Amino acid sequence: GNPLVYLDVDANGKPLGRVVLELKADVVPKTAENFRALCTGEKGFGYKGSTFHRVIPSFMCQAGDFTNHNGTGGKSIYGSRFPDENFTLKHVGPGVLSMANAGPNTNGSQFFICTIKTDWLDGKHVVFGHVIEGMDVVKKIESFGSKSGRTSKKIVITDCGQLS
Ligand SMILES: CSCC[C@H](NC(=O)NCc1ccc(N)cc1)C(=O)N1CCC[C@@H]1c1ccccc1SC
Repeated sequence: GNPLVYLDVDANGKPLGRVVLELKADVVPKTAENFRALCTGEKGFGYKGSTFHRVIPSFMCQAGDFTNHNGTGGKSIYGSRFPDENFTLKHVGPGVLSMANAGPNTNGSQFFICTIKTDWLDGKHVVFGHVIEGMDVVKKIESFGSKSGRTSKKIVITDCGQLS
């Protein structure tokens, strides 16, 4: 079946809880595998210890820049960047998990969790999963964002891994 992975999140050192994500390996196997392996840290690098660096209320929460911590960095398990696999899944509503990018075919490790339907991103960002449990945690993260994307607390992925 499709992998289940988790992110445990703190804000200013206080635990917020766990977000559990289903990765749609049935539809986007290459994109799902990249995220799965970055969660386990099995290639020697990954998301553990990195931050949600850009959070915009009523839009999305963005994370995954584990090299530069500012939205310029990250890398995939395949190389620095990899192509857009497909655009089959859509940004249907809150809880969608999608790849951040710097234009066509520039996927690395940065990702976002939507807090609304972001249909204008369909065909531009590769959707590859959804939140199974922990939308309450995502809403807490959202509450620490701002229009500029700057967070009012330091939001850290303290642990992550694979459940099944
Ligand atoms: C129009 S701004 C460029 C798109 C933007 N990119 C980045 O935040 N960071 C650049 C980046 C660099 C390397 C990699 N691998 C991934 C992303 C991005 O992926 N996203 C995901 C949702 C939040 C943000 C975004 C998308 C569309 C419109 C606005 C925004 S944020 C104001």
